[PDB]
Amino acid sequence: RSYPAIPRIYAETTLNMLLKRAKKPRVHSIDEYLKDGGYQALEKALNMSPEEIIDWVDKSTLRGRGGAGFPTGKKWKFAVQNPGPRYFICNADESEPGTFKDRIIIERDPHLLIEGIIISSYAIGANEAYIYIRGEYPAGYYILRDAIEEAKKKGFLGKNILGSGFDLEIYVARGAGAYICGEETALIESLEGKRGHPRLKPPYPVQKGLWGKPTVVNNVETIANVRFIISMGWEEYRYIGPSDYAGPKLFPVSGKVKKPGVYELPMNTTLREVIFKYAGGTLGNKKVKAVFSGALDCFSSEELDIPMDYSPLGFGGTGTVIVLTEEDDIVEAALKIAEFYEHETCGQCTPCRVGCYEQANLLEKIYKGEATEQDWEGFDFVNRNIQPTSICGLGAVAGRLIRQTLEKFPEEWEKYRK
Amino acid sequence: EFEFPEELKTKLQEHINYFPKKRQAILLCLHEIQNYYGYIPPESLKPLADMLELPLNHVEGVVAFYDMFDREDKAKYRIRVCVSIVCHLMGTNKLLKALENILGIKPGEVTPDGKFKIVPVQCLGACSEAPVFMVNDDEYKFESEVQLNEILSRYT
Ligand SMILES: Cc1cc2nc3c(=O)[nH]c(=O)nc-3n(C[C@H](O)[C@H](O)[C@H](O)COP(=O)(O)O)c2cc1C
Ligand code: SF4
Ligand code: FES
Ligand code: NA
Ligand code: NA
Repeated sequence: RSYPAIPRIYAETTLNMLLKRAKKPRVHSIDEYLKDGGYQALEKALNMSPEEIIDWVDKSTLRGRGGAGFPTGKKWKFAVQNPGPRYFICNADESEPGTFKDRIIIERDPHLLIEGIIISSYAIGANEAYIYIRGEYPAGYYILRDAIEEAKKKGFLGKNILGSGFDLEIYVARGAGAYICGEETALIESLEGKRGHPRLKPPYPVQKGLWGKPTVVNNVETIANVRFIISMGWEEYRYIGPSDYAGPKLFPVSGKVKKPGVYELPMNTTLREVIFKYAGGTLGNKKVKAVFSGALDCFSSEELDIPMDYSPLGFGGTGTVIVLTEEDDIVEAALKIAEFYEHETCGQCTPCRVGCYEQANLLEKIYKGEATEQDWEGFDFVNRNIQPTSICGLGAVAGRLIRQTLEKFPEEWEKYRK
Repeated sequence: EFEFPEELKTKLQEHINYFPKKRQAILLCLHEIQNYYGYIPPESLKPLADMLELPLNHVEGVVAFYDMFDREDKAKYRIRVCVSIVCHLMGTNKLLKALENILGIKPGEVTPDGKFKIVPVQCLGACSEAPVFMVNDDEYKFESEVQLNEILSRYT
């Protein structure tokens, strides 16, 4: 059938793994996927014990691609120490500013994700899996529903999959406008038909998740690696990139670069290389002023030689790269980040609820030149006091990037105060 | 007193039958209702509540929480315009200006004929194609007023 219009995001790979098909901006259906050896990793996995699959995924060094970088195998191992039934959830909520890596897998190579979900589900003994996709990805939703039907018709889903005795259904759920539903516990609340309110952790979902049962939540990109780990083996997988932070990584690059798009690169690539070697440099060859790591971190032009890995001095996050150049007003950009958090706090925790609102309200006053001295002092205070009593990561980071701009670009902020 | 047309009721029932538990279908149902009416009618929620086997209060709370749903304005076509950092950098304001030039409305407004509503939204996850907008489910990069005018002419 036809799907809603999608802009054709540029995609480029040096590894030819996650973007082997998704480098071309169109839906690759099951016959095309099968041609390339699609679903053969699944067939292999079904001839392995769950324990063995968990072991390979552990030894691969795969880490969560949804922002927290938790080791995937270890997560699975934790889930299976708890009595079943268990649930598997694919997190396709991708709503962080700058971040558009997951959609190109969903929309162009859905079977890569589906194959990974089935293997992952088998590994943890889940017979019921979910994809939670943000509501603003309607094409991805319809594409996934159709791909799941294709997989059923070829016997990769349903009961007694390929004679293995393993049963699996994959349900596709849709979000409805809340960034917070990407937080794994709020996602589960939404799957249970409620508001997206994060739960106090611990317990972690792997102990008590959907309907209080052991639940593994993994990001789309994380899951898209599973086929490769089974296909190649963990040893060969670990030979991709540097041996500590191994494997392909997707980098959604936007803002003031000549070639904005998604880049599949190893994690020893530097930030400078991402911008200048791969993304074609800056618009107008203007000087880089800052890189926003989505809405999380702000790196200065003195920090471009860092690796795009999960190391302490590395870029980290989700590899989201928003490039600002010399003429971009840092305070204007900070206001946009404040506005995001204002719009997305769920309001459960008081300092988060009040702090996200006040941070944006006062920063807007500052930007417009209408801030009193008290407003300035209040802004500083609030920025530093969003995190207390927070039960999820949003409250913990709502002031982080903005504080970094205050520290790294004092001269520009001072201009607004004077 | 208010009742779903049978064709819509059929589709709501499909959603409710899709997940293991009925209440899991609440967002799919609300999307379906909004698609059908051009908004969420307040009167729709009690009947929906009954089908989901949920208290009305629960359904109301969910509609209020989730930003895609609109109980106030009917519109045939929602023009969702990204106002987050990357689109702002790359020209949200030019898109909005072009929209006002073509349609005569600003964010939050509906045209008098009820045809178009401009809806400011957070990052749509297409930042490389900034500035981004949607027309209902279709999504586009804004290039210019001439280009936008041609896109919008496809929605009648
Ligand atoms: C406010 C907030 C929003 C989040 N949004 C996403 C998201 O859109 N997608 C995602 O996979 N993880 C998101 N996460 C992280 C998830 O809670 C979780 O760590 C992740 O889905 C686990 O999968 P992974 O181990 O494969 O990364 C978010 C976390 C927070 C605190
Ligand atoms: S920290 Fe903020 S977003 Fe997270 S649960 Fe508390 S109020 Fe909600
Ligand atoms: S900032 Fe507009 S699509 Fe991401
Ligand atoms: Na072996
Ligand atoms: Na969402």
